[PDB]
Amino acid sequence: HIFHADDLLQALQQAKAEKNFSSVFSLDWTVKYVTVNVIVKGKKAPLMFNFQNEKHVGTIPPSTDEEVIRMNAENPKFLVKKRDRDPCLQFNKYKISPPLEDDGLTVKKNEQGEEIYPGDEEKSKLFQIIELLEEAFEDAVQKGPEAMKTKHVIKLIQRKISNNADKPLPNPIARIRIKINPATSILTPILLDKNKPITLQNTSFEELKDEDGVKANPDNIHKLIESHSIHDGIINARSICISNMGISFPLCLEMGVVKVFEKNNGIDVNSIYG
Repeated sequence: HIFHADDLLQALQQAKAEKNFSSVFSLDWTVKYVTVNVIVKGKKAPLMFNFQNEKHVGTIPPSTDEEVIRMNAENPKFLVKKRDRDPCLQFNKYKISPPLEDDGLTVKKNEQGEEIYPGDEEKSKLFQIIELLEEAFEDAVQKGPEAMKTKHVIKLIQRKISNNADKPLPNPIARIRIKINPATSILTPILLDKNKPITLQNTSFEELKDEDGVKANPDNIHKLIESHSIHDGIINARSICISNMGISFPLCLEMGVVKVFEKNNGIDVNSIYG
């Protein structure tokens, strides 16, 4: 079963207001995996949900040194290095950045000293879900068995720079992992092209493919998922991870439909000029 994002968000908002998270979030109590179940519109099932209209902001680094040279040769301010982990999708709290100063981290203020932030129409709904899943995971872990409660919990959402360091981000970040099978070197999720609707034996989309016609793979992916693309898909959050360093709540893309960024789209004043 796949929960619809809207229903899931509406059900974690109501549990949050009723101070009762275990009404919809429940864990089925080296490395070890434990199942995440959720109850939505009266249905209990392990946690898989969909998402729509989410703006990826970030640069997936490439896998070959040749591609590192090329990308850096035409973007000297924002250098990349060869990719040494699975790619991530990055979805911020706001779909547009709030007015920032020249140092790039301090948010401009207004007439009464109030920091400015975009209207709520610019709030990411997927981010709002991941915020409340983090609270549920948090609530769950300190309410469970004895051996786990005293262990280190790893956060879902980045709120400040790690290691200019440590200062708080004006637009925090949630990440969706795109897994590469390390034995086989095959990209795990199915990837489709929003711009290529197709006809169903029964209304689908063609597989996603690069300039030379090849399906998305680890050598492709940095070219096929660029910054400011719009994404729809399905997320697997079926289980938590327990080890040494603590407890994790990983989120992995299982299917995605991808729409590349285009300028002069939509009826607005930016399309009237240029």
